[PDB]
Amino acid sequence: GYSPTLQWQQQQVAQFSTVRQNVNKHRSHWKSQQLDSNVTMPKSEDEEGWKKFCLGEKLCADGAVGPATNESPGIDYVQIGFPPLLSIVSRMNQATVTSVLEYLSNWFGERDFTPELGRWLYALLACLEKPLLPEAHSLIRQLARRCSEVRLLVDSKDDERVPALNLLICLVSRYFDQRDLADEPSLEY
Amino acid sequence: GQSDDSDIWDDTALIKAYDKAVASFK
Repeated sequence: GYSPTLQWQQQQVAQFSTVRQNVNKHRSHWKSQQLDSNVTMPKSEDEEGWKKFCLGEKLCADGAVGPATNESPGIDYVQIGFPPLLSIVSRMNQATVTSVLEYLSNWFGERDFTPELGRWLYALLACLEKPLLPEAHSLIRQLARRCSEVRLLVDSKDDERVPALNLLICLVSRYFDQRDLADEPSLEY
Repeated sequence: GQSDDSDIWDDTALIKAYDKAVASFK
């Protein structure tokens, strides 16, 4: 069923609808307490606070090689920082993360794509609701196109990540209905 | 009681979704 890949395609997007259901369940639980349980939002006028607080500085220090992770063995929450959660995200506006997107693009590095952001990438879609502003539609188009550059660099199409990457692109085209990125055949004459 | 409920249901559900999508290759 190389041609009919719709079956697998549904599973990817299908998960997105499911994710929203989970949020509703925790809505009642969070309502039982205010934003103070474990969420500190730096003043709005301090844009620097949002970028650092939300993405933390641990990314800069990196943690995966081994000793880098244990670069602060004292407690736990401190050497872990504040990770993204429903409570943190629930208070964040759709527009707030949108502006923060500009800073992310600045890193550029072409060949760079830091798979670390991917974990974060999913949160952005969950934070987007209602119709996307004209500007919002344009930006999502920008990041998807850049990814294509990585494929050219890859020596072998049968790589190992390519399959996941292929599925990832399909998600954007159907969910947002952006037929512009959709891989249409040939109109079938 | 003290009442400290909040982790009753894996709130990390969002995190789990990350591995499944990427894992989609095995």
